[PDB]
Amino acid sequence: SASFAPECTDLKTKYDSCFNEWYSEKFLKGKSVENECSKQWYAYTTCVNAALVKQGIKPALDEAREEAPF
Amino acid sequence: MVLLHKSTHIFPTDFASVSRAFFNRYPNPYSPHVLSIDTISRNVDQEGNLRTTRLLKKSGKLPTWVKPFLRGITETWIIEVSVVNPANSTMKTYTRNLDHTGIMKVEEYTTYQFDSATSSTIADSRVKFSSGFNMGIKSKVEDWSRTKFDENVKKSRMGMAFVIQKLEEA
Ligand SMILES: CCCCCCCCCCCCCCCC(=O)OC[C@H](COP(=O)(O)O)OC(=O)CCCCCCCCCCCCCCC
Repeated sequence: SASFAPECTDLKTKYDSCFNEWYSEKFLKGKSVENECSKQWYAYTTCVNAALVKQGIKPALDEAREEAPF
Repeated sequence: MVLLHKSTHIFPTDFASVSRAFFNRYPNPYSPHVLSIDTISRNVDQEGNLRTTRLLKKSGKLPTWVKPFLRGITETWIIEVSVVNPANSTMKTYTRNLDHTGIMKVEEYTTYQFDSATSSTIADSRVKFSSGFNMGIKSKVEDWSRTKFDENVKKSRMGMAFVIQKLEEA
């Protein structure tokens, strides 16, 4: 499963793997709400945001993130 | 013009399997046009619900008849917003295209709800197609919308079923 920015893909995988364990084994079992994946998350999201800055879509994404569909 | 479509599907497995499948749906062989997906934000909120925004890139192609009206569109960005409520076993999801919205906006709400009396997760979908840019002839755009809705209904549920399986088989 690739990131839209290829330099972020291996970082995404590591974050996704950590989240997947946390989600199944902790969140759904009501055993945690802490960010136990913060290391993998902040590394990944740093790589993504650096990439998004140069992306034409960024303003449309920023707007979309303010809306509340639910 | 606004066109609303609806569908329902039942997955005969538990909430944890469906909601996990949703977060891990890509890649699968039923969605070959999804080039990438990224998580943009994720946090647990005030009420203990999981809030996730993701960004997908998808390739595509316009039908030939729209050639004199529309230029070549071959890629689209899609936002995907979801809320998981573990106390209720509910997952709400929303998607829409981020670009080409002046030509056509396609919005989808899909809710996954576990029903314990039947030990199944029911998926209700509603999809709205909206456009104020009238290109081309209305009934052909409508046909396109029905075709697209039906294709997505099947791709979505086949992909989900594929991934639920693969995770079941470890
Ligand atoms: C004839 C004129 C046409 C004009 C063309 C204008 C170009 C822009 C149109 C692109 C709009 C597409 C974005 C729509 C976003 C949206 O609302 O929701 C639909 C989105 C994408 O829509 P599209 O497949 O139509 O591009 O769902 C996807 O993410 C699809 C990814 C590939 C298939 C995987 C299956 C998952 C589908 C959804 C899962 C949810 C569960 C329940 C489903 C029943």
